[PDB]
Amino acid sequence: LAGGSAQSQRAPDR
Amino acid sequence: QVQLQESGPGLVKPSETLSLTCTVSGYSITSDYAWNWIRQPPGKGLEWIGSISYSGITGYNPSLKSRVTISRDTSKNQFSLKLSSVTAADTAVYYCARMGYDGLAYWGQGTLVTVSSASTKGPSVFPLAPSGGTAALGCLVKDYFPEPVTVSWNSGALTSGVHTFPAVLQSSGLYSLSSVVTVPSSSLGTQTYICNVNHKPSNTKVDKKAEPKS
Amino acid sequence: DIVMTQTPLSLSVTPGQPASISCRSSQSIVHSNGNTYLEWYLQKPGQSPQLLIYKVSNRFSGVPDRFSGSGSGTDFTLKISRVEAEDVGVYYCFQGSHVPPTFGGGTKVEIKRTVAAPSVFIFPPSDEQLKSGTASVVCLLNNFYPREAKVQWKVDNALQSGNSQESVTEQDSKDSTYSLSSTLTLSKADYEKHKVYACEVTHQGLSSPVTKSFNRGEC
Repeated sequence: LAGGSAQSQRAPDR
Repeated sequence: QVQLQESGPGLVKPSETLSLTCTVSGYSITSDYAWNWIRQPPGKGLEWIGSISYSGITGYNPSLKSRVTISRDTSKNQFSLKLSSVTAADTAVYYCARMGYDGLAYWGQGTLVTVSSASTKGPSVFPLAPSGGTAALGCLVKDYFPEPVTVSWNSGALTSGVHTFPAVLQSSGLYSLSSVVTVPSSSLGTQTYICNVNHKPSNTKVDKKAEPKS
Repeated sequence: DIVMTQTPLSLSVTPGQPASISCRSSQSIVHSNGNTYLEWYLQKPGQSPQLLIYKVSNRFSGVPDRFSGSGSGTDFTLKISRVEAEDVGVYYCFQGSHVPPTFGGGTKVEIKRTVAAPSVFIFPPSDEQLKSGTASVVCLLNNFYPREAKVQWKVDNALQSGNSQESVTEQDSKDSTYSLSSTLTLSKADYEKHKVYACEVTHQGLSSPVTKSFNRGEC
């Protein structure tokens, strides 16, 4: 469940 | 400039553990982003192996999870891949890549790992000697294992008219490839044509002149 | 896992004309945060993949250009509005919405163009190679289109089977032609037994088959 694009960066995506 | 650079190509025996590193420059691995491994087996498409985040969190392809380990070595700004119990099915080009919300914007150059018990063997390099007008000449790079070999001409000075063909596996189980270039007959001439051949797996460099025979 | 199915498998397109590639996903690739992590890459011959589009329709360049991405849910399209020689390679869609991230099988894009007949060259084996008891004879077919080409080796009028191998370059990103290399391998003993070595080439270029040859020993 790690490894997705949504998890890739420190700040949340908008 | 963000740049990613995988370790070098070569052999791993079946049942052993494939081991690769990616060294990152122009950016710290712990600043942000996720640091991916992706492979492409010969003539097939791209498979995601897994990643490690800026914060050390790892994610794995469920199909590969029990054989895969990924880590970071922040002291060298590197991240690594180990893939255990390999077979021929794990022979592939392995890529490292940086992922963000906005894509895999940066990739390493790709490193071919061949899974075989066979021995490393370095190439021999033979000239291909040179309407109206334009002559052709080249080098034959023979009897090497595993891939890849790289070829340049006149130390990268000559790139126009160069064709470096895909290698073929000969009946011996060793590779053979040719590299050619078309040039003006008249230069044939005042001008030295030399092929630069590099085989990293065996640490071999050879330069051969492609001269017109007498 | 999410299967990404690309259609078609390959495309031939005349320079300046548009192309369209479809990517369908076996399940939605809308993520819980609302975003759709659908991306397109191009992998040019012998290179790493390069990102073209992210989040469905955002261009990597950041500016209006020939690549356009559209779609939603399970159905996506890449359009290339005016294909150029340089665009040739394999295109992949990719989803990073659900673990594991998965790519499509790829769509190979080639440039449709007019016939070009090959230039043919033959190369005898080097004296250096001969020292070692094997002889390679090489025939080069240069800069031709389409890819389909037939190369026959003849040694003293005998067609050779099962002792040659050939390789073809990828479509050149400039002129959109192919090149082809063929190697005949003999023992030195067999090479020295014979006289006339020829490669005979047939191609849509050529209302007559082109033969290049040499006689072992003339200099």
